[PDB]
Amino acid sequence: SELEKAVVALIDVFHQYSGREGDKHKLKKSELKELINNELSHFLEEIKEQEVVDKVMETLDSDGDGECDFQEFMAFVAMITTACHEFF
Amino acid sequence: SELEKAVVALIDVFHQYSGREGDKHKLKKSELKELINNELSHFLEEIKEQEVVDKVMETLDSDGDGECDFQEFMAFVAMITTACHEFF
Ligand SMILES: [Ca+2]
Ligand SMILES: [Ca+2]
Ligand SMILES: [Ca+2]
Ligand SMILES: [Ca+2]
Repeated sequence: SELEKAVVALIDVFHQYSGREGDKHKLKKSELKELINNELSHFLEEIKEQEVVDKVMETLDSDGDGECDFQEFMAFVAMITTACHEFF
Repeated sequence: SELEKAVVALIDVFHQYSGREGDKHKLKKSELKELINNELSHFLEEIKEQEVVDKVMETLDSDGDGECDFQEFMAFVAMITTACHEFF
């Protein structure tokens, strides 16, 4: 279904970015930045300042290890989806 | 992008089921049941017993109003996505 296909797109997109550097199952700041700029260009403003990257990661990083793991990424998708929902 | 398209599929699918009866922005038990059986047939077992529907709703209904609103639905998608992630 469309729902099942959206679930796999979430996993696919996370894995495309998390495996580029260092830990293959987590997003460090540079991976998280490219995911936003390449895949969220219609919803979010392009990130160019280091301070914005730093702030986004602080916001998402719940277990405070400095990286975004798959749960924290899902919390981010929820925030974006919810915001979109509410706009419309 | 594939990510942006998965975000809109989440909103689209929720709205297809939440607007069938009563409150148009929430899922009551009968809407939640048909969403599962029609759209999650590859990941979840078909729901046939009332007790299973009741249990799923209790689990998802955080604000305890007996219905699944768009936030609680997003918490459900996270649980399914996460489970899929972990299986593989
Ligand atoms: Ca990584
Ligand atoms: Ca973390
Ligand atoms: Ca409804
Ligand atoms: Ca509720």
